[PDB]
Amino acid sequence: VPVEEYLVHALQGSVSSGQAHSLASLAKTWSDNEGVLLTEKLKPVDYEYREEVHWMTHQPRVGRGSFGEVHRMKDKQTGFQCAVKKVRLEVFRVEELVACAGLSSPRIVPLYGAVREGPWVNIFMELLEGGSLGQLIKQMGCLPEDRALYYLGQALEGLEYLHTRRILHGDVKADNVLLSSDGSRAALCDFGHALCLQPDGLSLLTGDYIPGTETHMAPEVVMGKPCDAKVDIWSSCCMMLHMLNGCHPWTQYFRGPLCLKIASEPPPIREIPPSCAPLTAQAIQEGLRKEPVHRASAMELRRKVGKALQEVGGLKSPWKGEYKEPR
Ligand SMILES: NC(=O)c1ccc2c(n1)-c1sccc1CCO2
Repeated sequence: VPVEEYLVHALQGSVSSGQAHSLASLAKTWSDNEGVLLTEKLKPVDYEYREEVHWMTHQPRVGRGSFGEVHRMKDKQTGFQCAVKKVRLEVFRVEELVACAGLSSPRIVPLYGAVREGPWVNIFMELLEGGSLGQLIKQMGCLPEDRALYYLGQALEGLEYLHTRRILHGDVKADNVLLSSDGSRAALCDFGHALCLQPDGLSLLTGDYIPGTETHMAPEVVMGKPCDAKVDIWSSCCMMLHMLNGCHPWTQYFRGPLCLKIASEPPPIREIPPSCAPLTAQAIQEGLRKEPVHRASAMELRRKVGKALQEVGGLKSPWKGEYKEPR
């Protein structure tokens, strides 16, 4: 599409306020200061939006996310607080912005814009004051069954929304589910591993791709086989096990590579706690089928998990409350 050219050149070299579609087109050229901000509350100043000039990170800089790359920040002009994820330009994948720009769902963290500055791509988004589901598991040890189901339910609604639009999330895990301040709303974040799937519907380990979290990789990812939206379902069920047990599946002592065991061993259904209700155990098993064609889709599993939650009397347990011992 060469008539983008003229629009994209107008965007280049500048930070502007604009719409999602413009950000996506600019981001395709990211393989000094430029980008698009999608909300009123972040404003460029004279064609620029520069760290520690127009926006500032919180003063004791601590960092969340796997690489401590996510920070709380404040626009200096407006005072509005939000989150920024820093990504190294040389590793930036176009899909991180092309897949999520223009999505609108309460199960997906809102994108506020992205700005390139030197060797950084700064991705701005809503600051969810409840923190991540990963932080919650760490803080509480492990989650009771009803709360685990509730959050898996919401993640699956997010995945239905993405899969319907031919978007594979690619790193579904507790760390990438963010929570409102009261714990009642969960939403998917981090599209660094996302992939746009073909019309047909249904490769991964080729070209510019960056693999997800290893303990959560489906067998077909690890075997180099063709990959589709079912990869996310496997991955969400490894998250469920993490919620219930307080640790990732496949964690336990062994030397040598874990990717071999995921290929060769049976699925980690033995880690399902014996005290789970039967529909909870059944659902996790249907999401953890080794062959993607035998695995539940997002829609199917979402219905089942909603039923499982009703089967245990609905969401009753406290938001935070009491430490539960893992293992
Ligand atoms: N936006 C927030 O409030 C927020 C808080 C904590 C986070 C994150 N986001 C993100 S964004 C992309 C990845 C991650 C990893 C989890 O750490």
